[PDB]
Amino acid sequence: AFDGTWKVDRNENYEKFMEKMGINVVKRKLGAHDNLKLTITQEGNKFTVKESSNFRNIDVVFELGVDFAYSLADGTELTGTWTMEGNKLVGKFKRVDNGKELIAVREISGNELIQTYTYEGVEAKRIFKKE
Repeated sequence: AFDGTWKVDRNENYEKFMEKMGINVVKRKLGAHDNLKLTITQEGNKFTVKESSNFRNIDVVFELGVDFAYSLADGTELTGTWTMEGNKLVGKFKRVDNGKELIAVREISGNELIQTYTYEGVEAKRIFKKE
């Protein structure tokens, strides 16, 4: 299901998303090779997602359907929720600075975890492999 440790394997259109977000060229190259690892654990409707990357190591804790504050690695602050829609995790955020929507979807495909973002008409994915 979502339980376990996932390590990023490949990206699709990620540098275009970062560019749209306002991230500079150098930082985009760093971001695309961030060695991101996610450790996901659940306790009821609450999730703990431990993010470990070249940039930071932080624990992200949220209750499904309850709004919370989250910052992207780059420093952009967001607010919104995660909900379970069928078997996918759907995140509906807003940037605190500009009020624009950022949608994140996390869904299992075979044995991979595909995270899809959407922001201002651009879509990017980061696909993880289990273990």
